[PDB]
Amino acid sequence: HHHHKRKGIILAGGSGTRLHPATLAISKQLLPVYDKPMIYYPLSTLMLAGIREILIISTPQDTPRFQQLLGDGSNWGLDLQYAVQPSPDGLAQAFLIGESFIGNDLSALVLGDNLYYGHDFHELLGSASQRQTGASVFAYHVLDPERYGVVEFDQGGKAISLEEKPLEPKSNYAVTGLYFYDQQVVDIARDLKPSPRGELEITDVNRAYLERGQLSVEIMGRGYAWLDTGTHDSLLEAGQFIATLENRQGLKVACPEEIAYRQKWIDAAQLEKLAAPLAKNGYGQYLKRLLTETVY
Amino acid sequence: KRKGIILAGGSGTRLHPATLAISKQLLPVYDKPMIYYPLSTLMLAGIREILIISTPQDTPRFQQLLGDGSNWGLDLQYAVQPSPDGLAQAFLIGESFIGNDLSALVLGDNLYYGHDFHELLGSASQRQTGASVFAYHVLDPERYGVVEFDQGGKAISLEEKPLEPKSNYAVTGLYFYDQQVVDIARDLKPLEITDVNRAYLERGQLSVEIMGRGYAWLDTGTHDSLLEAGQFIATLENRQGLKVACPEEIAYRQKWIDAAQLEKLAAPLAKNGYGQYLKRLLTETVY
Amino acid sequence: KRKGIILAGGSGTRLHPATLAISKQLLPVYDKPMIYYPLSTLMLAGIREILIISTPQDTPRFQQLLGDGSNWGLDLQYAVQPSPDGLAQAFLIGESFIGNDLSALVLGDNLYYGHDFHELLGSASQRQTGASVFAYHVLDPERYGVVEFDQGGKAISLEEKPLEPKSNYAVTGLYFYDQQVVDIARDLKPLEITDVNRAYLERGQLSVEIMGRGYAWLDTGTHDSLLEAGQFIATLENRQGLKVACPEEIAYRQKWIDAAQLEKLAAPLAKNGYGQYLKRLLTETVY
Amino acid sequence: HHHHKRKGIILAGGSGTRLHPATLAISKQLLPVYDKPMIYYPLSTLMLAGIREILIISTPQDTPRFQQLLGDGSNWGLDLQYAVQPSPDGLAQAFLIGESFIGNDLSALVLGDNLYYGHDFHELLGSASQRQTGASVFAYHVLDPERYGVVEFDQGGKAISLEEKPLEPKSNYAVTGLYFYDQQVVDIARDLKPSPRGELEITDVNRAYLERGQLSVEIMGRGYAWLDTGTHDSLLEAGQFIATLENRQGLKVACPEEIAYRQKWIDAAQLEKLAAPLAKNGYGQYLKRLLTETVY
Ligand SMILES: CN(c1c(N)n(Cc2cccc(F)c2)c(=O)[nH]c1=O)S(=O)(=O)c1ccccc1
Ligand SMILES: CN(c1c(N)n(Cc2cccc(F)c2)c(=O)[nH]c1=O)S(=O)(=O)c1ccccc1
Ligand SMILES: CN(c1c(N)n(Cc2cccc(F)c2)c(=O)[nH]c1=O)S(=O)(=O)c1ccccc1
Ligand SMILES: CN(c1c(N)n(Cc2cccc(F)c2)c(=O)[nH]c1=O)S(=O)(=O)c1ccccc1
Ligand SMILES: [Cl-]
Ligand SMILES: [Cl-]
Ligand SMILES: [Cl-]
Ligand SMILES: [Cl-]
Repeated sequence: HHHHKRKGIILAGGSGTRLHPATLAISKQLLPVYDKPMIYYPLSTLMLAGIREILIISTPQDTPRFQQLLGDGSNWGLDLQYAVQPSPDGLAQAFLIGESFIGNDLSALVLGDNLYYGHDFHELLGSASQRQTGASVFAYHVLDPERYGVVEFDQGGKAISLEEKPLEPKSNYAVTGLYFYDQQVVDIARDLKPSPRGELEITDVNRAYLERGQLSVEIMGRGYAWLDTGTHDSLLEAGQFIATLENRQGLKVACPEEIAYRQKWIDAAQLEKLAAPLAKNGYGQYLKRLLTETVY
Repeated sequence: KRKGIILAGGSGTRLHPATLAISKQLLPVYDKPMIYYPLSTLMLAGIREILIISTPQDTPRFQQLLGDGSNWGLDLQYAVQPSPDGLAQAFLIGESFIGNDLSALVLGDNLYYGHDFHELLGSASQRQTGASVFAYHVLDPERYGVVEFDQGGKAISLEEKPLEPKSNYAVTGLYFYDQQVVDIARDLKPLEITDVNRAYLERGQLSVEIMGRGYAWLDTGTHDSLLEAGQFIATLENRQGLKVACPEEIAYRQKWIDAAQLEKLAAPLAKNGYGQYLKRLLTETVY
Repeated sequence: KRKGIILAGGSGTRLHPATLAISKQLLPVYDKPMIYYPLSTLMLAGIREILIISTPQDTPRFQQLLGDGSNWGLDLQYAVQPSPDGLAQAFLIGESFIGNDLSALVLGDNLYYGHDFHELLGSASQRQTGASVFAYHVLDPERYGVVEFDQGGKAISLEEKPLEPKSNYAVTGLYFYDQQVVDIARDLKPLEITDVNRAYLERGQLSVEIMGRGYAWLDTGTHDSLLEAGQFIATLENRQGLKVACPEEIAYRQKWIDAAQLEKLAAPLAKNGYGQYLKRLLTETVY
Repeated sequence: HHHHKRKGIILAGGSGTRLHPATLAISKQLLPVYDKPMIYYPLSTLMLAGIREILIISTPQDTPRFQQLLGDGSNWGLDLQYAVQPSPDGLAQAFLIGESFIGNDLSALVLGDNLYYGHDFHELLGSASQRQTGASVFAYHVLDPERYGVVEFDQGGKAISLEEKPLEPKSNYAVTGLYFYDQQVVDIARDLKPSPRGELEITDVNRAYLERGQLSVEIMGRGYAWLDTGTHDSLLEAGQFIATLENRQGLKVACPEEIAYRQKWIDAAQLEKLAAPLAKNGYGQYLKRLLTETVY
């Protein structure tokens, strides 16, 4: 081989019956958060990390639905591919399903229902996606660490343990649903055994990187918003939250077309074409306004 | 007897991109799909035979969600509206479904809440001739059909989206009609529901009941208003430990389905709050 | 005749630091002070003579806000509760104010909304003997006085904050009493409102009306619930272009103040939406 | 004189009748935003800028009320003083009223009803308060620039004009209610004439710095939240917004006691005393928890 890059996975899996009957009609990661489908937020997050090649993993039923919404990604300067998860057998299963898509590249996994907002978010992802060996994750102070993977730090701020959904959390630092990996992850994933719960656990993957001294745990500070989209009540909170930012600023959070245009993955002419069929609503108007406004 | 029509029509691109993935009247308002609210309204009016009209794209969706209704003691049929050519078009599309019966039309994105709502609908469905509509005081009557009243409280004019509204009373998206409505609908020229209602008013056959300020009438037309409606329902539901517009519950309380059938519908939802709630309805007395 | 008591008692430190700067029942729920809601409730029950009971710190505040009531056609008096020693203490403090009349007690942080609320209070104020209270279905009956009903819907027990509630029916913070309540209150031992109500129940003189699910009963006890109540009122108000619990409007519609007096009250508020609204009430018919 | 600092002003003025009747009972900047009084947010902002000597300007009626809430500031390691504004004759009046308090020091003015949130907010204020000459302001993209002082930028991103409440804004960049000044501001303030509106305008002050080439205009990016507290509807939005962050994180935004403790203006023993009278509620519990939890 002669030499002369990082791929993305969004896991937009089966949310069971927990949100029924809202989710009988459609899958969770197609429900909107305010003005746009849920999937637009993690997708925008990957794009902001600089990732253009992305694998959307969803149920067999829902795959066609995501495909229709997003296509191959070519209109936004992306290359989207699709795969199915027959059964919700754990988040780490994404690496077995995604094996051939990853190939010998670096990867990044994002949960389909994870929403992030804040200043210099681009720069915080930059430093994770720039480290070419090991794994990088983010830890975020929360009220209810029991629901997540919890990181324990020593007095020097070094990460020393990881626990999935501990009943007695060692700290309030939760592992967020955004993960960066080197080429070792597929092989670490293949050697995992199901948990007592029947799942291939992402925390087991991260524990394996930690055990080799190859796990970077960056803090995502309190000045960032990491929102919960797990309940009816939290989905509603996230909507309110985005609407308040958007109506205050006259700017959008996680508008993929805008992110593609600012990254130079699409040009002015292409952005204008995408604005055309949306011209009679606020979203298309906003795309048009981006052609002529300078936004710092 | 009285049949129902839910018009769950084409919202265009106005709510894109939320609506690229799915039609509007399938978006949830808090914990359930939008369509559940007007459907519940019809059920509360005592109507079991109901026509769901939607776009060609969305009609199969609503079918796939709701089926023939038989699990909730209903009889649901489906029809398509090729182009959003006005709300009155429901009566042409719905012609053969209505047959020679009385009808009721409800808008697919109209949400109602309040005390004795069952009784308020009762009096409208009970009037066997003419048409019945409801007027509700709003901030922005320009968006709606506006009713003008004389000093005696008699309705004397109707205007669709007037630039200078004569009053702040808006016509809500719930309409009751006799057997004349199909023929009135056929004779309309370019297709407004306000024209239909104006024809009933011109013959002295339009009842305009006030829906008082103690009732909530919410519009799910915008991203902002959809979010308002969610907050509103969630606050009521979490306060009461009771649901608003749960079709299964309405069917059970109307005796259109029995305890055994309710239990079967609770089964596949058992692992979430909605199924638990259906189960709890078998054993709790709720006044 | 029936007198009113608003208990606007000491919230302790539980809402600090919001409440360091001012008492709770002066915090606004959306556009108006909290106290306006229970006050409006009493006015809607037809009660004009009202005792406001609060802490020593906060009583002068409520006085300075509301005065003697004469601008709204009311007669407001004030009294203090030195220590938050239970809601039933209102009747000892309020003894000489009540005199030999019938009474009504409302909690200072209780918010009610819905259709025909005037009529529901009417039937309670109209019963001249015994006591009347309202039961409302809630998610968390542990926080309240809980009513247990038999299979015939008769009330058979009352429990204050039981760990194992017998039903989900909570007693709301609105109470109507005959002339027996002062003497029942004096004979209580360490001072619960549920004990007072239990004494009426034990003599077969407690009416427990259901406040149905079509009514909203909101609690303003927490930061979270205060915020919920704000959202809820704002959504109704911005939808309707009408206010909930505007005392001036209630006084005007009850004929306790006239058009001229309403106009004077609109004057100093003219440059904001609230004064504009009072002005608009002089000329708009609202059903 | 022998040599061997920056003072703050919070303008918490008369909001007229615009929010009546909510504001009949009490002044605006004492209304809570969620769990805490409004004044706590701009105060926390000054503290985060490193400012300990602060002048609270309010109406004659409301002064005693702020005083009771906040005292002399000594419990939080601050030195708070108070002054009255007899009539709401414009924001720039703060420098005439504050003349003797400012003396020959550098200053910072913050509006009493301005709420800010985001990542590295400390660092963004640091670079403004660190510049010892000229003035520094912040520009923030909004939907409704008409309501504010608007900044116009040239193609190189240089600020070239300032307009107060223009009916036809030149950009969507609004000047936020946070201002840093050198020793020239009192004298610039003294030479101002009332506007057509009867007000001593802050924008006139800022225009004078601009005209001498001494106005730094830093962008406050979209990843920051700058919230509106001007209406009943916006006050409610700000509450929802703070509550969603706080309940998600189990951390507080603009808790002055926490900011004083992290700045080392008060010690562990002092923080424990302040937690005592609040022990039976969530706020005091949170102060206590800060003594033992490491928070990054
Ligand atoms: C507010 N954020 C954001 C931005 N910061 N930006 C500016 C941007 C765009 C492309 C590349 C950049 F480096 C910065 C956007 O164009 N859209 C955004 O939503 S964000 O970084 O917090 C964010 C990005 C993606 C998904 C969620 C939040
Ligand atoms: C809160 N409401 C309500 C009720 N009052 N009821 C009880 C009910 C059911 C059938 C007949 C009745 F009279 C009362 C419900 O079972 N579900 C409800 O959502 S409502 O009448 O205002 C309503 C009905 C239909 C759709 C939305 C709200
Ligand atoms: C929406 N409601 C309401 C009204 N229905 N009315 C109209 C009114 C006034 C006096 C007597 C009436 F029957 C009706 C009001 O004038 N103000 C109101 O807030 S309410 O009856 O549910 C209510 C009354 C008192 C306090 C809060 C809500
Ligand atoms: C979330 N923010 C914040 C923080 N970032 N911090 C951490 C902190 C405290 C003191 C000094 C620091 F450099 C950082 C806090 O202790 N409390 C806070 O509210 S903030 O910077 O966006 C903020 C600070 C003051 C007022 C409003 C927001
Ligand atoms: Cl931060
Ligand atoms: Cl009503
Ligand atoms: Cl009811
Ligand atoms: Cl930013």
